[PDB]
Amino acid sequence: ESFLLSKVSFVIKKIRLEKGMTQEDLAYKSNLDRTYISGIERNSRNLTIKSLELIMKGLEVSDVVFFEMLIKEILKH
Amino acid sequence: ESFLLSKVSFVIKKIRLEKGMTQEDLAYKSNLDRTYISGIERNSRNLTIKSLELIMKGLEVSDVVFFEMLIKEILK
Amino acid sequence: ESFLLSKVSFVIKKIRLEKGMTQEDLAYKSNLDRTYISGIERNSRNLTIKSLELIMKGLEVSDVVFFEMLIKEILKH
Amino acid sequence: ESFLLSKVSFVIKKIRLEKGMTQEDLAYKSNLDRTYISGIERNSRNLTIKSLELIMKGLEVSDVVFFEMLIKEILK
DNA sequence: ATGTGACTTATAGTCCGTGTGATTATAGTCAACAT
DNA sequence: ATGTTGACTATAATCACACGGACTATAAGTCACAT
Ligand SMILES: [Mg+2]
Ligand SMILES: [Mg+2]
Repeated sequence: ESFLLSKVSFVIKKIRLEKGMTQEDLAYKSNLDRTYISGIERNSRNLTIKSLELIMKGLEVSDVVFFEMLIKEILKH
Repeated sequence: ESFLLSKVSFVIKKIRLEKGMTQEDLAYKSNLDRTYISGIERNSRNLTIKSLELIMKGLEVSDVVFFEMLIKEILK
Repeated sequence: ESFLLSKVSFVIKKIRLEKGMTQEDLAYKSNLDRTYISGIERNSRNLTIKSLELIMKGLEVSDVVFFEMLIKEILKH
Repeated sequence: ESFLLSKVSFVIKKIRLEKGMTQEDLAYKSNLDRTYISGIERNSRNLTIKSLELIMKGLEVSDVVFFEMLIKEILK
């Protein structure tokens, strides 16, 4: 569907595994539904900047380093 | 409101201006509503990635250039 | 399958709803997985007395009270 | 160990005796292993409901009578 | 008769994830009138 | 030109649940040898 979305959803998962988190921890720490974290990674889903922020806080990661990894993923072949 | 959401909006407005675009024209170029655009720039909207993407295409700016800028703006 | 199991299964759910609990709450307080609580109610799984005991403690109900409702459900038409 | 588990077992042993059965015979009647039964009666086993059901069949006691008894036993 | 121990094998119970209908909050989109 | 106020309607986001596969702990079932 959307170019950027699958990149965002890819990076959320990448970080989540890097930090040895599971989906449902992240769902807690991000103060969003269990199934939403799944749905974001699983398919992609069209999240909101506010929701993205919540997830970033949950990944225990800064806006900045998130976007830095976002850029790197976009740039790949 | 949100810090990120504010910086996003600021960035959208910044790029629109360094390109000498009007809102009217930013909305024409991305096929969204001008009041919608207005709203974002006065930070009254919490856009989705999809919408953000349409706005980048309307600004004629790559995702990467946008985020490069968004990062810099984020750091005061 | 087993006669007693689906009865035990039924009564666990009945109580759980009577107390306005959700599976999530229950598996919570029973310190079992929410998958297992679902599994039990769903497909009448074959639990252990120890696990049943945990569920009773989770339902905030006593041995006695449970077995009294168990007897009732068995007796029904 | 568990409180319930001990009284299940106690009950199983109680009924086997009130009937005049040996373990050997409770095992035969319920098509289970004798050491299996001995284990339960010394309370070294944590039955599943299914197993309990087989032991009730062997004792020839309905679920209801078993639980009526277990309750009474439970209340000291 | 019953009670051990110790040793496989079935399965109970765990852990992480997928996929889904139904409801609620809210973004997406477009009016009217402002300046 | 841009701002703001309501609106309607799509959909983001929530909530309670089912379902699967893979792995770990342990109950199920059977030996040998006590007594
Ligand atoms: Mg719009
Ligand atoms: Mg056995």
